[PDB]
Amino acid sequence: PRYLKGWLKDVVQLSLRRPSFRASRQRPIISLNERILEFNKRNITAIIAEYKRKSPSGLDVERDPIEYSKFMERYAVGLSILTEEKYFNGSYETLRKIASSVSIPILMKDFIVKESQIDDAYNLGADTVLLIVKILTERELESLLEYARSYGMEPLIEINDENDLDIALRIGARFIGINSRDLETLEINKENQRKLISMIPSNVVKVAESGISERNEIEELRKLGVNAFLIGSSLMRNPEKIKEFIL
Repeated sequence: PRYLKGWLKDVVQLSLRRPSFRASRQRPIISLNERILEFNKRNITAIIAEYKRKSPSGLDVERDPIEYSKFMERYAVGLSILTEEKYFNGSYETLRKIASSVSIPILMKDFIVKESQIDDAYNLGADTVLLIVKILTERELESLLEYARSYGMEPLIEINDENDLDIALRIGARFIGINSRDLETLEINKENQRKLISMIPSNVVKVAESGISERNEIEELRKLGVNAFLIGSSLMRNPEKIKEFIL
């Protein structure tokens, strides 16, 4: 990885020592980005529901994974499951169980720094994976992307600034997530996010991440060309809220 400070440095060390998951994939790869594109064509708001009982920017919310999943399977274009243990209280089992209960695409949200973590996602049932530009080097980012593509997955490559955007385009990314929240400081900056969104070529599928609480934010981001929206916190407290962003 790159040189990191604070929690990002710690979570990365945990991830390097994260034990591999040994079992075989049951389900098929259900492409998330392609499903986002089809929803776009059918003019259905594409929302990615995130399941996380804990995070650095929030209070803990206990909720049953399977129930959340089965309910979202009716509304969301896909699911984003946190599997990072320490700061997000996620686990592999929770993903394994959910992947078996639903048939919509699943994104494994974790701090992927080695290839075995992509093997895990594959074996656990995830259809795709999140790659974070700021913790990885250009070389690493390129290999992991290629390694995920060999599995038939198109990773969601998360950016946060122009530096990140440059690299993302350079390594040939086609599925990018613009995070409004700076992972390091946990600060949200929507102006910077709208700036980046307009610098991304029309052909790449754009997912807006973080800071969405109202349906009109979605409509505005949408006129800017954003394809999908990843919403977590608000949905964990009141799942039903999805019916409101979705109309």
